[PDB]
Amino acid sequence: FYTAPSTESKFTEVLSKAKLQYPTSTTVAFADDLLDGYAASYFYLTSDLYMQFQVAGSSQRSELREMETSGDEAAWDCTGSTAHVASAQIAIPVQEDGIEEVTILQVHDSDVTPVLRISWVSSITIDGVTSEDVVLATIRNGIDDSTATKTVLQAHTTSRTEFNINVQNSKLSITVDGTTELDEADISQFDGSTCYFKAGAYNNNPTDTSANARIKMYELEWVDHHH
Ligand SMILES: O=C(O)[C@H]1O[C@@H](O[C@H]2[C@H](O)[C@H](O)[C@H](O[C@H]3[C@H](O)[C@H](O)[C@H](O)O[C@@H]3C(=O)O)O[C@@H]2C(=O)O)[C@@H](O)[C@@H](O)[C@@H]1O
Ligand SMILES: O=C(O)C1=C[C@H](O)[C@H](O)[C@H](O[C@H]2[C@H](O)[C@H](O)[C@H](O[C@H]3[C@H](O)[C@H](O)[C@H](O)O[C@@H]3C(=O)O)O[C@@H]2C(=O)O)O1
Repeated sequence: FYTAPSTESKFTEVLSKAKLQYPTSTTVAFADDLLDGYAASYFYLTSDLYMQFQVAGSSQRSELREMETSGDEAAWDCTGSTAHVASAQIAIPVQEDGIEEVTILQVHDSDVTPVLRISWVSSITIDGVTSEDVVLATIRNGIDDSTATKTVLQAHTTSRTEFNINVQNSKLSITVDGTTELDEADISQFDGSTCYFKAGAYNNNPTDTSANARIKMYELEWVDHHH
């Protein structure tokens, strides 16, 4: 009894350029499946026209993974000189009790390293300073370095919020509601890697594994200009 996001043509672009993974990295719907009305409890269109992702469990996800219009998986040079852009209007609801971090957008390499995660967090301590109920950027310092550089981007609100990621020329910038909150962070540690965008709900370190993380996107688009 779920309405498909494909019924809203504002999503045709991203669904044409995506595959849906749930609840692990396994694909449940490729782009043609998504365009042909795919819908489930973890991926459906709400009555006010958001594409809503929901998932329970530690490190479980309901997430779109960037594809090319041609059908190829996106695998763009992470530090290449063309603009690689993702843009989303995201409403982050107040999360269920026991949900402690939800990653909503990513840049991920073609192996096992997330270049960037943008996540909501209940509480985070960065260089000894604790922030509550914030949206964060986490950039991994290297493929062989588990540490990351973390930057608070926004106090959490339930209101629809525009997030833009621009990855270009070995730098990465994030704007939030039009304001630059991470300005040309260096991601040269990903030279020689290939990359792709992800978007949805990726549930990190919950303290209640039955609770659902839930994220809604009113608009979502992404572009990889091949050079
Ligand atoms: O506040 C810190 O910077 C904190 O980060 C700790 O390492 C983190 C790392 O920064 C990052 O958040 C990582 O995120 C995971 C993700 O949660 C998921 O589980 C998957 O593994 O991909 C991501 C990844 O591998 O980058 O999780 C790390 C963690 O320990 O939870 C430490 O560096 C710590 O010293 C520091 O205080
Ligand atoms: O999403 C993350 O940030 C995350 C952090 C962990 O450290 C891992 O890096 C994990 O990476 C995922 C990644 O998100 C993709 O889902 C990826 O999917 C590929 C898998 O090979 C699948 O088997 C599929 O066949 O192709 C997928 C693809 O490239 O699109 O899998 C990794 C992973 O699970 O290690 O998540």
